[PDB]
Amino acid sequence: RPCLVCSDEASGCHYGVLTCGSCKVFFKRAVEGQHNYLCAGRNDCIIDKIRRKNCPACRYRKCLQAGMNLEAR
Amino acid sequence: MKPARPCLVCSDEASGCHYGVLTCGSCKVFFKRAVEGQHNYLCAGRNDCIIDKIRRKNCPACRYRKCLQAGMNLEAR
DNA sequence: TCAGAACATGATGTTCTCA
DNA sequence: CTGAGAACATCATGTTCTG
Ligand SMILES: [Zn+2]
Ligand SMILES: [Zn+2]
Ligand SMILES: [Zn+2]
Ligand SMILES: [Zn+2]
Repeated sequence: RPCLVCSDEASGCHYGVLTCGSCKVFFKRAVEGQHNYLCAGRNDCIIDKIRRKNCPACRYRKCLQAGMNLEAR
Repeated sequence: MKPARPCLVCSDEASGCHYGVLTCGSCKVFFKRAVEGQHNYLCAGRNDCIIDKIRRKNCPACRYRKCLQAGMNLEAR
């Protein structure tokens, strides 16, 4: 489906998996970024176009479960 | 030290009744901010999200419910 | 075809008015 | 010594523009 991460309209395979424009950046900034993403549920959040801004911990955990690589070095 | 009573909404050390109940400076502006502008938030979970000082940004759909449950209101005239 | 500058914003806290 | 509302100054995600 479009964005095997947020179900929004994907722009094309990004970092290895089909994603929207947003998802691209999120996963770039998440990875190269000092963070402490903490979920406020049970690590099972729904993630769509709208519901995505909500939980970063799960969304990133999604930009990890479904391939999405930065690739070594 | 520095524990001046937890926000009835989130948990952060609040500061004086705001819009009806003990809330932080954060929650104060949120509840004023959540009512005026168009919002219609969407909870990304099972409508029971923790709203402590950290995760309070995560789900404003629940924090609002928390405000509406702590009886927050603009009072009126 | 896809990267990431880069320009959009958006959302949020913490002051600092004031009465 | 209140308890509100600017308006700051801060982040966080989204869009277009660039190779
Ligand atoms: Zn996406
Ligand atoms: Zn989550
Ligand atoms: Zn609070
Ligand atoms: Zn929620």
